[PDB]
Amino acid sequence: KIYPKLHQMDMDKVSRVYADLRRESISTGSFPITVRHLESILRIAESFAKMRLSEFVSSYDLDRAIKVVVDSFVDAQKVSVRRQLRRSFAIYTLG
Amino acid sequence: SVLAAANPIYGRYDDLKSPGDNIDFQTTILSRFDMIFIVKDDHNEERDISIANHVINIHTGNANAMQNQQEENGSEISIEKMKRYITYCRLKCAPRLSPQAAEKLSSNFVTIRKQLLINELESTERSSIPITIRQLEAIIRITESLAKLELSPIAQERHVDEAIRLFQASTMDAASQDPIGGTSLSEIRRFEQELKRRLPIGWSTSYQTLRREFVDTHRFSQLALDKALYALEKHETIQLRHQGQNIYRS
Amino acid sequence: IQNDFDLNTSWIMNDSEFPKINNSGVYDNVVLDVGVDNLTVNTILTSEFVHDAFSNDALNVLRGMLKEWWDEALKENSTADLLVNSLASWVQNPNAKLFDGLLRYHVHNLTKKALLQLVNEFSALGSTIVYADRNQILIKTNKYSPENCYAYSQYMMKAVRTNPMFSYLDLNIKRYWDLLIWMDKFNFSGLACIEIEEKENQDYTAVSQWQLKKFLSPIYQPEFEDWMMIILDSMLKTKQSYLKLNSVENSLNGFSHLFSKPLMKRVKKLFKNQQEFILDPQYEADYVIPVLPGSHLNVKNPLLELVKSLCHVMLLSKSTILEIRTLRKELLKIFELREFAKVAEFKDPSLSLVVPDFLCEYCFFISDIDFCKAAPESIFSCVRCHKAFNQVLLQEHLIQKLRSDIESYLIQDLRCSRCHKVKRDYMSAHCPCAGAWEGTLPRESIVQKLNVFKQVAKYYGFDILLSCIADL
Amino acid sequence: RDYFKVINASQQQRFSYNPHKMQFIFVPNKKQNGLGGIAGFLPDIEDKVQMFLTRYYLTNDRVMRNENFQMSITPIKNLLGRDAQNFLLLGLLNKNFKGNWSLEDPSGSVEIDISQTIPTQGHYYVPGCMVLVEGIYYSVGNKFHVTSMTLPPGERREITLETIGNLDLLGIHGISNNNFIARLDKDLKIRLHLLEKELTDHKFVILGANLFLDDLKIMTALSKILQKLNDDPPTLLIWQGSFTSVPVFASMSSRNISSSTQFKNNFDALATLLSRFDNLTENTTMIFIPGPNDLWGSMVSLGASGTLPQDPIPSAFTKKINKVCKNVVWSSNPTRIAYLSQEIVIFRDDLSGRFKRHRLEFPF
Ligand SMILES: [Zn+2]
Ligand SMILES: [Zn+2]
Repeated sequence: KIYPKLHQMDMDKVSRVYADLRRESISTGSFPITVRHLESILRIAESFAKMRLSEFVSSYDLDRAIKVVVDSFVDAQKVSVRRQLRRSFAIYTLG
Repeated sequence: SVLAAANPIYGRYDDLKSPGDNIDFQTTILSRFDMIFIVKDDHNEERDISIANHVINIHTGNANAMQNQQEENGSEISIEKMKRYITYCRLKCAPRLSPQAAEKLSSNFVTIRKQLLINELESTERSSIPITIRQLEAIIRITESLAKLELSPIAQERHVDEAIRLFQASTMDAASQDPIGGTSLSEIRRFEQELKRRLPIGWSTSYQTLRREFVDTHRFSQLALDKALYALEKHETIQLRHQGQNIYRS
Repeated sequence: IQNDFDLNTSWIMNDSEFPKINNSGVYDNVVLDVGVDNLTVNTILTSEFVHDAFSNDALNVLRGMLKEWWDEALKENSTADLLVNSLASWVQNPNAKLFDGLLRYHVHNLTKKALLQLVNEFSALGSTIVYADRNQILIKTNKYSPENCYAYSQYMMKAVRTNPMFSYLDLNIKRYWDLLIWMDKFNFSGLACIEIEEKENQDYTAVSQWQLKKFLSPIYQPEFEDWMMIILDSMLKTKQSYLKLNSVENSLNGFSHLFSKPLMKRVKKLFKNQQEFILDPQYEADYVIPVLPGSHLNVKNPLLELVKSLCHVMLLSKSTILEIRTLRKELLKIFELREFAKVAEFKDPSLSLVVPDFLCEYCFFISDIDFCKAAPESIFSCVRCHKAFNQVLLQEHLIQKLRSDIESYLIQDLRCSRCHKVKRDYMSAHCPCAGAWEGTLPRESIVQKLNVFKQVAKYYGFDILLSCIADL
Repeated sequence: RDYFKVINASQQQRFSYNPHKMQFIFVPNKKQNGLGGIAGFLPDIEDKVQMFLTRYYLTNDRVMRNENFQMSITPIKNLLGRDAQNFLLLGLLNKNFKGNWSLEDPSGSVEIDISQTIPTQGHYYVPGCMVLVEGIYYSVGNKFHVTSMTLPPGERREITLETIGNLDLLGIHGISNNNFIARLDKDLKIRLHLLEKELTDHKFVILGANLFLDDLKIMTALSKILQKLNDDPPTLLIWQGSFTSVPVFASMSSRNISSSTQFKNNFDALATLLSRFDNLTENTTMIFIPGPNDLWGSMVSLGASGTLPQDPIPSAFTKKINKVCKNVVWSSNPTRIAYLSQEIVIFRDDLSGRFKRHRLEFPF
């Protein structure tokens, strides 16, 4: 029954995060990031909205989704750069 | 008509790898095709910002409005009207060439054939994307299809130039892209020492004088130009300005 | 042949800009403010195929001339000293006979190379370059107390002087910085001591030079200065506490905890008062946005720019970024805005228009001058001597700069779109590959430059420059 | 006299050209339809791309209209596949990036050969000029072995006009615009016959170049000329050449008179010298033409050659001549005046040395 809707979300935060993920990545490492992951972030946000039986996506759900995606990306690198990337990406998921 | 989508070996194109072993299609099958487009991914963060904004807006919450205005200001037409227009044009028109267009086509074909021979002679292996008479027929058909858009009985230079531009794009993107594939390099080090030794930062020399001196020595003309444009491509401390005469060292 | 126009010559006359280095940030370490003198003479004395080369025979001749000049000036000769002082002004000035642009370009290039070599030498030991210029160099010292940098600074100066390349440099130390908040030449604040003394605690005087404060509403500038003083005092207190205890540095970590709640309450009161008294007719005097040459930002709510500046000055720490971001988000929650909105992004409220190498005959002193960012009572007077400049010379040099800009734009080259190769055909539709030509110099840049020329000519009384523009 | 005008290069009407239709096309003036509040005089990027195309198009049309040529020329690019055959071509003769002489065409470019070239004497073969080339192509390299070079011929005013009727390019009776095109030939003979009478009374006199307003000898000579010219004032008096013997630029001395102030002072004396010649001032109009090293050019070129469409003398430095004399006009370096049936172009610069120094050499 529940179909969430997506209106009041930050355009610039998500766009800048996608730009940052396009940076580093293949330009420094090997994991591929494409436009599919932006839609994945949106889908995870909609799923988190679904879990509350809510018809509209709030900001906290977007924060949870972006935290999950950033953590999953950063926790799959070498041990030489993991701490550096962890402190580099800490500005998007302050909470 | 066949519209085919395919992926190269190893996923991404891997430009550092030779173009010969990134595509597994034989020469015969590629000849029948006449528009080969290699779409590569790139990162500069401005196109990335634009694409992110485009997708974020195209989420159904907003696009459902904006596209409507495209049908209200007359900037675009609906799909069914386009279908009617294409079937009408297919039924009615069938354009034809002109002698000036034929001469331009012949000259362009000879030029591209000679450039292909030059690239093959430098590379010393057979090109993975061939150029044959089928490509000339292809360019002719592209010109005729372009003339067919406006229901013009006769095809002229205005369509031929755009067709030649499209073929140049689809050729320089795939066939003639990095033909070198990355005397050997012993001279390469030997040259690069001489420029640093004899040409300091901020000064410049004429192209003709450097070419003259290095053809006078063992370097010769062919070796100089390739790494000249390579060091320009490196762009760390070599800049071109004022046509092809001022070799500025940045 | 010299009367004929040529591309290389026209490029070598008008490339007179001197680059500089500026690394923003907050430093809890001691910083040495030094000055370099007689750089050009040292550069001259120290150190076929290439067509832009100046005749080395004349260069060696003048080097020997200057060497005997220096030797004679050493042995009690006022005339030789004065002539050596005027040598640089002779080199720059084209009105003097026997002038050549190639020699001037060669000298300038050698001076730039010497300056970068000096920077490299200063970077060999433990040091950090904060700012660099032809006249001023700021160097970060690894130590923490100014009293412990006496022999350190003296030994560094001695080692620099003893080097054969820098034998003729004169180095003077002006100020010692206990704690610095550096973001730009015209925008810094910190605590400084003139010269460290013995057995006595040094006299510390705080300075606050912020041209950014001039772009605020006449009612929020007292708040700006008060809060800046408060935060600087808090930073001093926390650094002193950390030092007394013994990319992270616990000298500053944890300084915003002292004033966060009072700042929040003050921002709430300011917002309420602005909401109540913004549309009143008699209270509209203090909310009028000032206009100053080089300004290009059109803004509505002054409190937003007040808090944006108060947060951007904080954001220079580069080590306590998370705390500053949390405080910024909390401040933005007072407004009905969000963290990553465009309206909540700080920019530079002023443009830049710099005239390079303005000469003071009373000093033979060479420095740039910024017509937009620099405050008055300094455009019209020399930096060292307090002698008034001649105004028609300033206006004439501005006209020269504008005309040179127009010519440089008109003489630009064309670059392809997809590949960045240069156009090598006198006439062709487009690149052999896909893509159309574009110019190296965009139109919007020169349009904005002409706009800032209009603003500058309107702020001061410059009739000749106005007539110069009107003739176009 | 009336019914004549003097126009500069800034206000000249803009007419483009199109090869495929072979007509001149009016272009709207950016001054009239555009705003121009801040910066409207800056040309856009593609103008430098199209300028050589337009020049080549006009030259090719002029060549094709010739009586002799009805033999046919061939494009450069069509020379790729054939050899051992003679051809006729024309294009920009210049130097390539390598350092050899080449011919450029809207289609392509080739390399030239000069070792056995016999020219048509009486022509200054300078790089950058269109030349008709005859020779044999060889595919061993890319060498076009030339046997003769000749500049394209010319045409007269009447035949040039009649192809476009009698267009009002320098239109004094009427002007054209984007909406429509105009023409007129009925009043031309009337104006010709009007010119045939009272033409001796309507005399105009021109002086030499580089007249300096600083030395005493030139002022004495000018006074001697003016005392002779006062009794019989001409119609148009044209002052041409550089009015200051030293180029004006930045002044680095604050102890003596600045260059701009001295330049202003040089014209204030002319206002005094015109006070004793009220007949010439009252009955004759003044024309001033900038030279190589006036205020605007020498400001950046420092007395050397530079941009050709020079701005007129600035109004801030001629605030007394316009009040002393009732008719003074400042024009650009190229200026156009339109009489009743005559059009005049004045072009002040050096040509002999420019053509002599850069003359291309022919082995013999
Ligand atoms: Zn001074
Ligand atoms: Zn290109």
